[PDB]
Amino acid sequence: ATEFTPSVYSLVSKPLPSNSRPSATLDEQAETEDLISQLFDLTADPNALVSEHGKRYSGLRKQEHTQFLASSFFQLPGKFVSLDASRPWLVFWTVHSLDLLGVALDQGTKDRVVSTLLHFLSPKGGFGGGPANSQIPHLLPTYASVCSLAIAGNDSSTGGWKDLAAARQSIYEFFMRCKRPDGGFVVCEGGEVDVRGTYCLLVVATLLDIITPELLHNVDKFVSACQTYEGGFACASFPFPSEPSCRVSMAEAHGGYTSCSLNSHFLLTSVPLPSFPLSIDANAALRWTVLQQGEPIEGGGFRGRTNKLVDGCYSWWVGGGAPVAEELVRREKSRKVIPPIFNRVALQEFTLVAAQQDPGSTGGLRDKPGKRPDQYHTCNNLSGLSIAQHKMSHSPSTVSSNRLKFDASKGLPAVKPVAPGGGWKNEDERQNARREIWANALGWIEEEGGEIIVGGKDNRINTTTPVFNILGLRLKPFINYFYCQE
Amino acid sequence: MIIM
Amino acid sequence: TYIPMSQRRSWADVKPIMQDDGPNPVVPIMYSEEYKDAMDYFRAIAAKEEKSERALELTEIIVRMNPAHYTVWQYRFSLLTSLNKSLEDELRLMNEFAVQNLKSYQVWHHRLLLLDRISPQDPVSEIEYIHGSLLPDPKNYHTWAYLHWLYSHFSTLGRISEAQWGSELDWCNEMLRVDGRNNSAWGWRWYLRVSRPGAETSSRSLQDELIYILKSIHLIPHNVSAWNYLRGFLKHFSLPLVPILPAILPYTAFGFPMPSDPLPEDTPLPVPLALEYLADSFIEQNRVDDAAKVFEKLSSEYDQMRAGYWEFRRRECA
Ligand SMILES: CC(C)=CCC/C(C)=C/CC/C(C)=C/CONC(=O)CP(=O)(O)O
Ligand SMILES: O=S(=O)(O)C[C@H](O)CNC1CCCCC1
Ligand SMILES: O=S(=O)(O)C[C@H](O)CNC1CCCCC1
Ligand SMILES: O=S(=O)(O)C[C@H](O)CNC1CCCCC1
Ligand SMILES: [Zn+2]
Repeated sequence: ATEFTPSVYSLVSKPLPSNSRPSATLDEQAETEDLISQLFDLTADPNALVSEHGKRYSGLRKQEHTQFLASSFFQLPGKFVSLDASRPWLVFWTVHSLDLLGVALDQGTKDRVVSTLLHFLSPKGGFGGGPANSQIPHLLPTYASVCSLAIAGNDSSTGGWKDLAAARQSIYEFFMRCKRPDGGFVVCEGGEVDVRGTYCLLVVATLLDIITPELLHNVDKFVSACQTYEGGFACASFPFPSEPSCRVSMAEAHGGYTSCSLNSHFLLTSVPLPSFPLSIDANAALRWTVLQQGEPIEGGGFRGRTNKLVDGCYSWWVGGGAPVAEELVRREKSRKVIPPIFNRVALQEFTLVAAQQDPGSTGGLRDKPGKRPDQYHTCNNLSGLSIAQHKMSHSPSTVSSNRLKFDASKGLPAVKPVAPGGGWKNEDERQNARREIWANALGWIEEEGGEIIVGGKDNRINTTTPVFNILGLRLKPFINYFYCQE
Repeated sequence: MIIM
Repeated sequence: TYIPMSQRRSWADVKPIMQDDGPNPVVPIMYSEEYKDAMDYFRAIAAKEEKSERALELTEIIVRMNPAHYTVWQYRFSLLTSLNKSLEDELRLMNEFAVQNLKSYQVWHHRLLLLDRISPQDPVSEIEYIHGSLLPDPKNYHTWAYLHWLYSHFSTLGRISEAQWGSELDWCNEMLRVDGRNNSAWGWRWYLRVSRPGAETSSRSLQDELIYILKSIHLIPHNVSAWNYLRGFLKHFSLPLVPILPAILPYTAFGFPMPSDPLPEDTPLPVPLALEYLADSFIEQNRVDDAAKVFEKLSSEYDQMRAGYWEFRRRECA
């Protein structure tokens, strides 16, 4: 399984060559190479059969990371004010990380999570970054809140899911208020337009069965035009008027926006609209993705854009986009008519050796050595570690089996579109859409025999789902609840 | 942790 | 010491509203007295939808303590427009925010909304401000995105002159001279030269661009930014790879720039993306086995971090 995933310790580490042309980029790169390679030098090779003497042991310090997340989970110092508008993310980073680490919350604590998040829900639609009496709704807290309710909630009267179901029409109306004619969404009233909002909106709309044609119009075109000449995706595309005569990407290909763009596009491929979604260049996206994996001297972590530094959070943003790009490339190959596509071993080595907090301290995972761990990097390092450990693919036979078991006669009330002709043409078309969207959302599998657990089985974490980034054992009962499947 |  | 707002004469008529967290919230933040007080009164201000100078002052107080507070920024902009405040004065305040370290998706979007609403007939002074702001961090993503938006928005209004575009390319060229590894400035060059609707596409311009790209590769042969730009350039304009191969082959060991006869020092060969170029040029010539051979060498020897990807490209050749 490792013929094409060489360990970082098995390869010659060498600096990025200067070509005798110094620059500020190269000064930072070289300094970062020194930092990471020195930590690898102090650390026993995780693949070694007996851990070496004097060296640091790289085993995943799951209990330290649990304690890191617990201490910040029930009280945060005053400095976290800068994240006061991000508290649903603090919830999500915590409870998804605990899911990945295999640590259960008790029911009382889960109930506190649900109650906290429901106080962020506005009756007019959507979650904000804080209580509804203090913050307006925002697409990004709405994703983080919905996913956190998938992780911590349940179908009972105190489980939060019932409240989400009752909120479907208002959430939909919030989404439609966010919609721009060119296919972008503002993240909130008066807010910025980029693929983060598209991603967060499409995930929530998929999970809650509130997708309509009017919601999706031009959304595919906005995302497709975000792809740059490098093959990744920028934050947004600009529509030049003549509807628009052309669309132009507005910045660099970036791992964060490439994740959101690939995931958004992938979610759109489930939607049965004519000539929809507008295609992307999947091969160029796959090429960009694999090119962002760092060299052995930088630990095999991912960078977020060309000529910048590796960072553990891109294990999720870039690494977690790889199965999506791979599947889109597979689909185009099949339309014209298996070795791992990135170094799954090296990414785990980066996570274990470089991205963990030094042992016996606060715990947590981090951007890189020399950076303080935080909830965000803890969640995204572990999410990317999961993608590296477990070979995830989107299985057509699984989707086909899902189609066979779908019950189109069960479901929540159809959303009422804002425009008279903005819904599905008829129940045949709406039910076919519900079936395709639900069946593909549940199409990701872990490939049997594809597991690679660097450092031994005690390093294994649970399997996250590409596109959604929650465990499948959370995704399945959650989306089944809102589509009334069982 | 600035993603929004 | 701090004076509570319940003790302020200007605020004596306002009953603050407490944060509605519910009984025992998770991830609670231990807010400073100043921040809690300001938010208690903002909740009251926002609930009654008061548009006033004191509400404006309160929003500034809050976004200084938390520049990421998108709700308060939204309220602040609605105050500016409701009160017909000087948006030029607000821009001057936003210059200081980024100066006093206060930055965010919200500060940058606020600046964009200001520029959109002012709608200057000539945005040159904002262009120059943005150029200056890139000195501390020349790769600041929001800033590069904002610069793209500024040129795109005001060019749709017909307000970017040919002189302005030309000075912008001059500025971009200087950025890449100071750091040819600045991928953000490479992306900007692509906008200026290729993607923007007003870009010239002629035989001259394609020749000039290819000269600039090749010169850049020969200056820094291992610069991924220059290689990706070359590959995007050729792909975008449907240009064959083979005619340029003479300038690339020395890195895989006429009339366009060639490598320096003694290659610069610290240039270990082969350059993997040069091999990628060679392999794709073999595919262009339908020499699929010669391409597979280069992919195999990238996989097994010259770019082993991507051993699996390069093996995938090798298998595709069959
Ligand atoms: C679902 C969401 C909220 C996805 C957001 C994912 C990310 C990480 C988007 C990136 C945001 C961004 C470009 C911030 C700019 O500042 N960050 C950096 O400069 C880090 P680097 O040097 O690695 O590019
Ligand atoms: O690194 S982790 O696995 O997350 C947690 C630490 O190892 C705990 N170390 C204890 C030391 C004393 C004996 C019992 C274990
Ligand atoms: O009934 S709804 O509109 O869904 C929810 C209420 O309006 C809450 N509005 C808040 C007031 C204080 C500032 C943040 C918003
Ligand atoms: O299941 S196996 O992969 O063969 C081997 C185990 O997981 C090894 N885990 C270590 C055991 C001793 C304490 C530190 C971790
Ligand atoms: Zn990071």
